[PDB]
Amino acid sequence: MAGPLSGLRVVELAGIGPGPHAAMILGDLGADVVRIDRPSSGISRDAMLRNRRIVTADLKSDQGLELALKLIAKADVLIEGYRPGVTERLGLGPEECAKVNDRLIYARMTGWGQTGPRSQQAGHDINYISLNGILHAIGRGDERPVPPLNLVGDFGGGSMFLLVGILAALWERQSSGKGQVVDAAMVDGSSVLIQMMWAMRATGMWTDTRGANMLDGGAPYYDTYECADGRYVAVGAIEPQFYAAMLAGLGLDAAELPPQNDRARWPELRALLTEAFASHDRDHWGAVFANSDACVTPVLAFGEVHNEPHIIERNTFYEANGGWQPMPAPRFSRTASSQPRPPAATIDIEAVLTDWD
Amino acid sequence: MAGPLSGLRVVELAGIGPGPHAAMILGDLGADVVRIDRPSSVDSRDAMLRNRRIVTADLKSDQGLELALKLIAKADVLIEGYRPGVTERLGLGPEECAKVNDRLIYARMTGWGQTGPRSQQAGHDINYISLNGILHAIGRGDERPVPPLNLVGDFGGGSMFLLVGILAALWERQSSGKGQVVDAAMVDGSSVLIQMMWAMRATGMWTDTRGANMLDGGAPYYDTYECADGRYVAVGAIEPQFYAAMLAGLGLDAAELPPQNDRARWPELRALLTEAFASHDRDHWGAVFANSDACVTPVLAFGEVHNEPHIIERNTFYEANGGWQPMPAPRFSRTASSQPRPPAATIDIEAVLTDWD
Ligand SMILES: CCCCCCCCCC(=O)SCCNC(=O)CCNC(=O)[C@H](O)C(C)(C)COP(=O)(O)OP(=O)(O)OC[C@H]1O[C@@H](n2cnc3c(N)ncnc32)[C@H](O)[C@@H]1OP(=O)(O)O
Ligand SMILES: CCCCCCCCCC(=O)SCCNC(=O)CCNC(=O)[C@H](O)C(C)(C)COP(=O)(O)OP(=O)(O)OC[C@H]1O[C@@H](n2cnc3c(N)ncnc32)[C@H](O)[C@@H]1OP(=O)(O)O
Repeated sequence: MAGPLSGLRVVELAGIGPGPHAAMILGDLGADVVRIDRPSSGISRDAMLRNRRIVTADLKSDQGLELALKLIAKADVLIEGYRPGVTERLGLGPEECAKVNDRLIYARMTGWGQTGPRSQQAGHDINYISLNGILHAIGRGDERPVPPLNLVGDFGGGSMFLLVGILAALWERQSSGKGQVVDAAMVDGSSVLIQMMWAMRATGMWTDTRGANMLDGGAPYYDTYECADGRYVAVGAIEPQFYAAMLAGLGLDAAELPPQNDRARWPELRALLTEAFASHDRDHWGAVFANSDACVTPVLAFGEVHNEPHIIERNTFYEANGGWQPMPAPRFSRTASSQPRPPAATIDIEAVLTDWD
Repeated sequence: MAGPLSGLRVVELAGIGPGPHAAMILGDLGADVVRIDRPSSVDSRDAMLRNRRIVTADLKSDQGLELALKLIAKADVLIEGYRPGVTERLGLGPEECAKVNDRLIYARMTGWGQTGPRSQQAGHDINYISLNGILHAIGRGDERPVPPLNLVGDFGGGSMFLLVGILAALWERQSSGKGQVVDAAMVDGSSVLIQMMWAMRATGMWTDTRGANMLDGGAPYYDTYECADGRYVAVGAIEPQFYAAMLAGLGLDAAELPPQNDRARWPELRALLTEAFASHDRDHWGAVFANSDACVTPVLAFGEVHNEPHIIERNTFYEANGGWQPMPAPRFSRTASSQPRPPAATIDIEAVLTDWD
């Protein structure tokens, strides 16, 4: 198994959203990932289950439980993404696991956390980010907030903090001999993910008004613009020098414009930039600003990404199954990840135990 | 120093965006983090620079270069986020560091990658997520894409993958006795962050049309709703049992609505939910649905977060310098993080070498 995490052993209790994602990235980086699902559920067609061995096991039977504790005893990391109390009642809780393996990294992935008034409340991404200020800050000012898919609570503020916790605990274990419990709550991870805004708010550089900020779409130089063909470019020319280069490429004389950061005149600046970008198509601007520091890029739909030179040449994607999927990230000079293995048809939990003795 | 990364030594070549966020988190979890800025910037209110020692050094000079190469010699990790070729030309490239410390994790944080046609273009978050299909997918169907702040490219798809690569490489160094180069590019990280959508596209369960999918605001049961007071709730009632609980709380009989997943009749369903949510204020809905699985939560503004019971009790935030800031994530049972230390005055680079033996 290729990658920096070769020989890491991971048991994943099947859930949804962050847990599977974290487990995927471990697999991607060459960890040995065994996913316990329930027998009620051919080859699974969710490519988020790549780089896994899938076993079934009724964890409510005494046999399925025992079989599971046998895996966990042979493993470095356990991931679970159920409401609190769930693993405990299965007899798979942190304390039961410590009995069969005091070295285990016990990784708990929730939205709301392990305790507290909301800890038994069902939820999805959109809910975890509603409570901590994040969702309110996203979208245009004249409109209701828009969910940034499930990228911020589940993955960015969720799976990724679970991973940072699993791997920091493994480092700590190198010196202590011992495992421990990682409590990764989406409401917490996503708040750290957005620490920059909390910092900026303290220094009066961010307001709670939606659509009135440097990075939320309010700044005319950090937003998308519609082009003559109805497609879009993104402009991100925060630095004055990059901003100047953008104006020149648009054909606009800086002298006739309001200042870049005179916020009172932003509506006026935006009207001028809107008219300029609308006068040619997306691909024209892509060509004009190639090799430039103007921070102007075409906004590609998923279906066009495979045709973009910079994407093709770094192999950010590989072809699979129905189509393209992202190659592992990040990349390693010496112990390079390899292409993911497709979702690996159900194997028998005994076989795995033989393999791991 | 409290936390799982106690004893980890980190050298950070001062930059912007992901690199400082990654460095912040390492420090958050107990790492000993030393930040080399240029003296050209000598004065900090940026609470992203918490858990840090700051030092000055003209790396263009001979003395600067040598003092930096000494710190790097005595450290586990180097973080840099300059364009490719910068550290090489400065004499702090991977090869030069390898000659003074072959245990070093050499962590390279860019947007576009170390090579390829865009590898030298300036950019920010909005640029990196524009090329890989992400930005096009965010926002309402009848409007241009809206940036999800800088959450998806800088942090979730940037710093967080940097952290995972650093920590994965540290694990690997337990076997090999050798460091390596981590190449974290925001266009790759963010692509893995959205792997779900790439999977779902392959199986026909996600389209390239903005605002017409399950998780982008197109589903009436996964979206925000405006209330009587002009504030908002979030609805995330994906599973039919949670949807049913929401309907009951709204006072709508299932028998009068279209089916939850009859997409052709989503216009009607949205109209019905819209009218219902509009009939009371946010805080009313917050009360009705506390302790429910209805997946309905108030959309709070930053400024209101500190009064939410569940946030207070879990101490998701701490006070510092006229404003709240997030506590470290995730959480650790045995080697818990401590409250971050604020930015300090600059320290002498000699005194750091002295302290580090
Ligand atoms: C691909 C297209 C589909 C769309 C994807 C969905 C959207 C993306 C996800 C997000 O946006 S994050 C959303 C999920 N939130 C979390 O994961 C936070 C923590 N988890 C939860 O809050 C709950 O797991 C959740 C609300 C998601 C679902 O609640 P359930 O009540 O279905 O499950 P719960 O976690 O409470 O318990 C699972 C049950 O399965 C049982 N179980 C688990 N594995 C088993 C096994 N192998 N055999 C037998 N039983 C098993 C477990 O024993 C337990 O039984 P109990 O009835 O005794 O409590
Ligand atoms: C701080 C204000 C508020 C923050 C708002 C912005 C936050 C949002 C951030 C985002 O959305 S991600 C944006 C950043 N993108 C990246 O970080 C990807 C990789 N970095 C880059 O693409 C470039 O660094 C960047 C476009 C951000 C800036 O380009 P520059 O052309 O200013 O720097 P470049 O990387 O080429 O080189 C850095 C320079 O500093 C010099 N340098 C650095 N540390 C030095 C030192 N200590 N002493 C002397 N010289 C030093 C280095 O020599 C070199 O100068 P020279 O070309 O003149 O040699």
